[PDB]
Amino acid sequence: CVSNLMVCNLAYSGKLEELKESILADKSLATRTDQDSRTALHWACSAGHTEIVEFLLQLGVPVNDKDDAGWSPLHIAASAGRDEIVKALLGKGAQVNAVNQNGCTPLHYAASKNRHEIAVMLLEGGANPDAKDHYEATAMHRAAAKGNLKMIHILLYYKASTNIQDTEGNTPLHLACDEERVEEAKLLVSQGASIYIENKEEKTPLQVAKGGLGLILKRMVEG
Repeated sequence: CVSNLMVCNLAYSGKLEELKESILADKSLATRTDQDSRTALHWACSAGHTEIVEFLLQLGVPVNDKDDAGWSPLHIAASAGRDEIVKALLGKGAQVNAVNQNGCTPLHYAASKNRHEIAVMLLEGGANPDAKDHYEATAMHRAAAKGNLKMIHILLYYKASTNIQDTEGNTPLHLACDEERVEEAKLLVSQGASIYIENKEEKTPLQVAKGGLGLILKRMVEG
């Protein structure tokens, strides 16, 4: 029991049949919002109930409504790893660049939770790989910091920039170097990440690097 509305609880707990009959009794239940401004669709997305989502979508429920924290059903599905729901939601016009109250797009959640298949769906459905959250950080910054190498490859394939600075002036390369993500930093540099950009403490990625990484990257770009 997660919501003050029964339809939300039914959607959450996967009870499609009891949900259909509830809606047959009162159609407005399909889009009635709970205390959190969530409807059945949000909660079906959170729990991964694919068939409930496809039922609600074929009813004609709005697909882009945000709850009281700004999360759209695409946010919830992308972040919980629901591949099939993401796909259905994209097919019904889910907005790939929607942002929540924390400033994140669904791609932000996909990048930092390593949802490779979902990341590709969002990117081929037109997500801006360079969208920035409230700290001017991109999906690449998140992938870089956590050492998510495959995700970096995906973002680069879809032409994500490597040199965008966050509010502290860090690029994804500073973040890789600081967090000791050696192979990610080598990859970034191989695909054009600048070793020259200074952050707000006036340090380049090389001055952030621990160990011997700084020298290895310097040789990669020049000699």
